[PDB]
Amino acid sequence: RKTRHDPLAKSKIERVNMPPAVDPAEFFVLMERYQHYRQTVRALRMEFVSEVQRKVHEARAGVLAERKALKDAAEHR
Amino acid sequence: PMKGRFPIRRTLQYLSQGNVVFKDSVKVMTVNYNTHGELGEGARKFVFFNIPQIQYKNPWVQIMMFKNMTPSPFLRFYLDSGEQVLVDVETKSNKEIMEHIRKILGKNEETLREEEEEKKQLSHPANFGPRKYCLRECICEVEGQVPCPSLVPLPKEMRGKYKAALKA
Amino acid sequence: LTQGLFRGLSRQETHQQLADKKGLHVVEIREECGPLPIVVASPRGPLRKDPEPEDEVPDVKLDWEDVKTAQGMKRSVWSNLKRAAT
Amino acid sequence: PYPPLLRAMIIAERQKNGDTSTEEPMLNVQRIRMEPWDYPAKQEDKGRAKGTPV
Amino acid sequence: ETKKPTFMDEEVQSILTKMTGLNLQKTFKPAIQELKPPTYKLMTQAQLEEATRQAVEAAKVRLKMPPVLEERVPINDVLAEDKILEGTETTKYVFTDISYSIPHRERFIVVREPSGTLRKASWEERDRMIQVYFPKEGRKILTPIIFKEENLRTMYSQDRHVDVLNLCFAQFEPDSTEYIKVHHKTYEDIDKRGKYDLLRSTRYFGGMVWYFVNNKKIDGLLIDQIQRDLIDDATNLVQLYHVLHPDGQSAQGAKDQAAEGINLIKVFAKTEAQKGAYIELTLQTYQEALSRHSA
Amino acid sequence: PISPYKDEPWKYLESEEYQERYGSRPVWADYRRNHKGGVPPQRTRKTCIRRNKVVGNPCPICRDHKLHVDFRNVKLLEQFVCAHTGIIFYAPYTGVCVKQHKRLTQAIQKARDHGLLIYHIPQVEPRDLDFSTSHGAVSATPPAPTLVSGDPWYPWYNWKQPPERELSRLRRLYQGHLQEESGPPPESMPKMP
Amino acid sequence: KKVRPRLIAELARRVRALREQLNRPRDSQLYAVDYETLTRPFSGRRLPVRAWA
Amino acid sequence: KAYRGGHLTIRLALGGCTNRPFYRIVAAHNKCPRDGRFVEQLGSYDPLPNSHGEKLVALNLDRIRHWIGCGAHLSKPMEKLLGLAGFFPLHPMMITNAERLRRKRAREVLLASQKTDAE
RNA sequence: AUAGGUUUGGUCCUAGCCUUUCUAUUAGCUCUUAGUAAGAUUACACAUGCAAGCAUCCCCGUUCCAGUGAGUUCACCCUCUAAAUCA
Ligand code: FES
Ligand SMILES: [K+]
Ligand SMILES: [K+]
Ligand SMILES: [K+]
Ligand SMILES: [K+]
Ligand SMILES: [Mg+2]
Ligand SMILES: [Zn+2]
Repeated sequence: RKTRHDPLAKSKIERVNMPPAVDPAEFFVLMERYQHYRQTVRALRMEFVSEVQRKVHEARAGVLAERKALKDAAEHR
Repeated sequence: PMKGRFPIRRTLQYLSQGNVVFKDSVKVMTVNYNTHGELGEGARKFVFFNIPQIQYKNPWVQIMMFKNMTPSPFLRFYLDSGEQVLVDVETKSNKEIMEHIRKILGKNEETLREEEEEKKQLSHPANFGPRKYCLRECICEVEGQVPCPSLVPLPKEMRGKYKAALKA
Repeated sequence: LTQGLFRGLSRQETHQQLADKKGLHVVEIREECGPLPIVVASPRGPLRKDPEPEDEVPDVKLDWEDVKTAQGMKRSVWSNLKRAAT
Repeated sequence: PYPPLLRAMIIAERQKNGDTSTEEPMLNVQRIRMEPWDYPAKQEDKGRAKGTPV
Repeated sequence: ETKKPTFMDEEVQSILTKMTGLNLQKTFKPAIQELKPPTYKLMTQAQLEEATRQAVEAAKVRLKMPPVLEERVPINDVLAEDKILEGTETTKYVFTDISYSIPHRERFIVVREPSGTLRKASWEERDRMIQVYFPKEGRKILTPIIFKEENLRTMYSQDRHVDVLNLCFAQFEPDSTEYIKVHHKTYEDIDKRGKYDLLRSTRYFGGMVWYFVNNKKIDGLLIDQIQRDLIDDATNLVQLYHVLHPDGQSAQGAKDQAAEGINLIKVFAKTEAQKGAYIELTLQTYQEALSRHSA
Repeated sequence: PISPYKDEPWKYLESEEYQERYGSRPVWADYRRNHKGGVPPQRTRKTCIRRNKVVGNPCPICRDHKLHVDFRNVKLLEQFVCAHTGIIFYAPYTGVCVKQHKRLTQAIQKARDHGLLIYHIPQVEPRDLDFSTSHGAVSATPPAPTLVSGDPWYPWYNWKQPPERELSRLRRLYQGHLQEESGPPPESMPKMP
Repeated sequence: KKVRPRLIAELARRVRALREQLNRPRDSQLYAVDYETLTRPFSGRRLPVRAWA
Repeated sequence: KAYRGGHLTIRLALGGCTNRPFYRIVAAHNKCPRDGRFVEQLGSYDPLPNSHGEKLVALNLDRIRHWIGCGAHLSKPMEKLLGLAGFFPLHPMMITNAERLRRKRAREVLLASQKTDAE
């Protein structure tokens, strides 16, 4: 793919993209679907983040992890 | 034949038979042994036979050996906390020394089993990829799935050369 | 080669000769038969009651070529080539 | 409501662990707030066009 | 109240274990596989008896009987019906959760049909998918043709019943219809042609006995045991029959007559056993021969 | 030539002619490849018969036209399998051309699949530690309220005709670049009669 | 392991950063638009068709 | 190397041979080549119907969740696969495309009806 | 390597060279179809065309992908802590 330095093509100098036609009925319905869709997915993401954060803490400072550490220290002594 | 006395010591099979995998605390192991005297025979055999096995299982632990510095042989372990574990080995056999250090500073058999199970999970049977990493390279190997075109030519209708010709 | 081959094969000790010399059972372990302890020879005379001393480390001379092969260190383009039935 | 597969897995996990509840798992969307796409964004973190003049 | 023993009850396990027997030569028959040079050890008689004992321990692990399970009930559960997707896709999608550390019977495998119904995968699809992604040694995705009737009769003609059972155990799950069908077709052929010795000292004998007792056709096996001088096993077979059919003529007969040892066979032979006449003749012959050796 | 045994290939191996030619030795016992050097080429010739013409030194299978490689000719197939280990001999072992070795390998597997050729079937362990069918994955999941009531899982799957005011906003914003408005879609997929 | 110091790479980097602060394009230059063609002269890029009106 | 910015994404890496597509679901850096270095393989997607008439999709759901919880984005084709599985809600564009197809097919039936009725 | 040929009038020992095996380019002669894979000798010089846009203006992107093997112990581990993603 081109780099910022490569010169622009002559053929494309006058290319003016014509935007798509909008259907009033389909546009509004689709816009709400996206809003509802992305609210649901953002809630799901917030639950998967908390799970990941809980597992890390549980391994670092969880009851079972801290119990094993003390057991190992005792057995050493 | 292989050079040296007891050439078995210089074989990967023998070097992997060591049962002493030190805990992560152990950093330095010093072996002070005497070259002569019957009371130090075990230490001499432990240096002759077992240090290669210990080092093979604990590559990052520094093992340093000192000859005829003290009247009696002893081991000293320097732990990461700064604690020093002195193990007197005089009159003990090389097997007894090997078992003693396993008990006091060696990982138990349970701890080692767990580590091996963690390694198992790294390779997933379902993952498709090169043979070095994965069992199968492509789904086409699975029987029932569409076979690789290299081995079985695909139907003409499923080939893009003719999906365009039929259309135009 | 010929004189050497006949010298070695003539001097090979049979399982029975071993049992008689050692006064112990010779037990063959086969991988295809699992743990089954099949006995190939027994001492015709009296059977010793003391177990042969098990030396922790065998003081045996190893051939480098064997050990090197066992460790997958021997690459030969001529080894294990397909050949006609002999 | 949780999407079909997720709900089935959560419910199955309850029964596997021994939890018997007739309530259906429900995501909480009260924390999530869907702003309009035309809501003014932060102008302090926005970049600027570079100096190359034509 | 009074529960009839299950196949895995310690009592049943002990009876069926003893009935099977332990021939070390058959259990550890030399396998036709890639071979390696055998190793040799110089062993005393004490050491030889210890190794033979260890072989008996290993053989008893190899003979552990598979648990007999009841036919699994077809899965027909619909998770959702998205009718909007009807007609959009022409082929169904099978989604397999391949999370490593999940028991295979606790994995969610769902199918999106072209109609839009998200349904749980059938037992057959579940087994096929687990093979696709967690391939097990000896199992095939497409059912091997050996299990067709014409091909199973050939295996039976060659007295390769244990082979048929080892093939079935690898291909099909213990509660599947195909597993259940094949095992029961094999057991019938063993009964019809009196080939009970084929399955002795194998892990499949108990299952065959369990089949015979619960369908009331222990006559052929009893005859064989007597003809082979295995009365202890024959008496235990009749005893077990009574425990699994307590409200039966033979069980009541033994109760009424307090029959023990050989008597149990006679009581069962007349009342319930279909081949009462043949059993008595076979048992008669044995008892006469035994009386001679005693002299 | 036309061998009379194609229909019943096993008969040739029990005929007198076979016993006179081969006896009790395998059909390939006497074949010797002609090649330069002491180490033979690691592949055998591709085919001994090209365009219905046989080459100079035909392989054990191709030199006798009455030997038919068929999954039913179990005695012929057995000669090409190791009796002690059960592995199919590679072609350089017996000297069969690649074409006939491929046919032999396929016929041996077909005989093994049909039960005509005995092979070591190992005893395998069970797939699962627990054989319980109580988990939700295999059991019945309690039906969701929408599934019981007949509603879509989420309310926004169904088409809801937008309010007229909102359609005016879109008609103002996209003046001159507007499509024909779309009524609610059919409730189910139509089909060509 | 001793990396050979690259001193021109640091000189130019500083010089560039400075010139970007002294010869910075002003808001007048960046956001000017030619209403006849509806293109920004500084960048020479046409504005979106939907933004022309 | 060290890509300037970027993010992890769960996307479909195309494998197979000519006319035999096969996709591997992988969590890879946004900027990496489609078929290049990836952080973890999270499943596979065979788009060709097999002998049983199935399109097989494997989803390591335990690990897909872990990576979504670490900030991994999703490609549109991947989001649509999770929608069909029931892990996520149906992507709006499958619903809209399904409705567009319904309208198209309804308009075609009317033309076909005229063919047989008028003529 | 399962080894083989070759020193001499001949033998044994040592020893080099070479043969037989499997690949990759190139040359000669030669060639029917189908599927699939792979595909300048040179970091030598390059005509022509194309390869980065999107978008209600700002931003973002063009720092990626694709290419090459000139240089060459910056690639791996630990510590440490930027940018970046989790709206
Ligand atoms: S390698 Fe699988 S399609 Fe070719
Ligand atoms: K030589
Ligand atoms: K050529
Ligand atoms: K933009
Ligand atoms: K280079
Ligand atoms: Mg930061
Ligand atoms: Zn041939």
